Amino acid sequence: QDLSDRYESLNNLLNRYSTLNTLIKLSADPSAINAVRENLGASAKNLIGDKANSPAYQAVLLAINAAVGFWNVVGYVTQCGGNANGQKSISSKTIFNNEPGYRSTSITCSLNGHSPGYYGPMSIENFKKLNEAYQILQTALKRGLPALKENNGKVNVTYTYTCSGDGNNNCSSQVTGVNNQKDGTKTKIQTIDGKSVTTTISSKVVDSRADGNTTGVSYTEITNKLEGVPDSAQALLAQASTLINTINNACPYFHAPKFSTTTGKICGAFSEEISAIQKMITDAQELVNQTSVINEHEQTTPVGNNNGKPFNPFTDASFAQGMLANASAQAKMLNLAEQVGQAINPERLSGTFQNFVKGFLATCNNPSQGSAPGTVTTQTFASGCAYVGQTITNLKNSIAHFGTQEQQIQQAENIADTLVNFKSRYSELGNTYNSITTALSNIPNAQSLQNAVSKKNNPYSPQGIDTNYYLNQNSYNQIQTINQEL
Repeated sequence: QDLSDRYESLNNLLNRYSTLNTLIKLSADPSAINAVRENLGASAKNLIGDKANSPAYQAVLLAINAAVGFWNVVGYVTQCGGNANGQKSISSKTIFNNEPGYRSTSITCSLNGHSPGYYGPMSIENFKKLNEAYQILQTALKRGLPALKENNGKVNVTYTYTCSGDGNNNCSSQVTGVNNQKDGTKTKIQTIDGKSVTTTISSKVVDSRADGNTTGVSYTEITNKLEGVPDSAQALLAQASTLINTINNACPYFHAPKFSTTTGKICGAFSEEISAIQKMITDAQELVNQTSVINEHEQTTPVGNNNGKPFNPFTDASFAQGMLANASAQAKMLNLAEQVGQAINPERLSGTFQNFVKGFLATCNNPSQGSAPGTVTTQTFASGCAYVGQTITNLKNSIAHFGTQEQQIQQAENIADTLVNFKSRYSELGNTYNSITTALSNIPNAQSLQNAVSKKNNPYSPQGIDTNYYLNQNSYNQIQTINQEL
């Protein structure tokens, strides 16, 4: 029906006009602009300062927890071994402590006679990288991640591994840097995400014939102590990225609710899962990058002239570019947070990926009130043990409860946009008036509805707003009825 598409289009334009009219009025009133600025500063505080209630916080935590939890699921089946520099070995057993091994709190790398590499055992050089990122993330998680505003917190992280078997060179002087492998230390300054961290490495050899040594073989124990490791969102996301990308780059052989595939290469059988976790990390990294835009454009100073001069939007609005940047960056943090959520939420997935997330990644086999984050037990293997299911919930609920601020963010965006482009938006209001005036002349027997909009010149405006635009409410209500009837 022609006449019905007419009335619909007219109703929609009248609504548009009315909203644009209001936006122009708001943008010329410092008391309204100040209330919206105050709201914008308070939402920024919430996003960057809060934890439980911040979708930004929840999204970062979720990206990190997914990467740790992915390793706790698949680590026990992933093959590793060999000697230094990625060389095959004859009899090298290298054990990494506080790792989610098969019925163990260590992972044993003991694949002899095959060269490490793609579709083979992970090299010890790569396992070391993976294990250091893992231990940093688990220590940080156990203690609790700080609010996004707190970018200078520090944590100390200690871990140990052992080497046994004839010819194992993975704990030798040359590899570790100690003066003496039997009883030795080395301290250095290590760079972690651009920060200087003090690293202490210690080496000792435990003889098969030493007291308390119930293994009956002799072995080297390496301890690594990192002091002052950054625990910012940015830094922890970089560790998560190293964890996942090391797994992907090494693409190791594995052999094993059950997995869809029980032998293969990790980057093949778990490619869908890796894909999601890389995207989650990357979106969280971009979310955290918005923080500096928000922090650069503070909303604390009231606007308008403080001496007597009426506010002129054409000339008194140089704050608006900062306000638009702030509001847009908050909008973007919200959108990205939701994208991190949607990548992993089992409600949105199907097939083997849904099963991987519900039956493995989002559960914890640890005995209990649940175990604390960052805990590795002899049962961890095959389950995420990283609060993944609860963090998915907490991210959903923080986004739904951020609706108040989400509206305030949009209001600030619209108003700062209008200010930045005031001449052009004021001109669009007039062009929307012209389009309406045209549509009204092309509806039949509508002689009485021609007043639906009107305007008046005001050459005296102290604000340069020389045309006042009006909506006749009776004509509008009549038009709204006709349109409902079709």
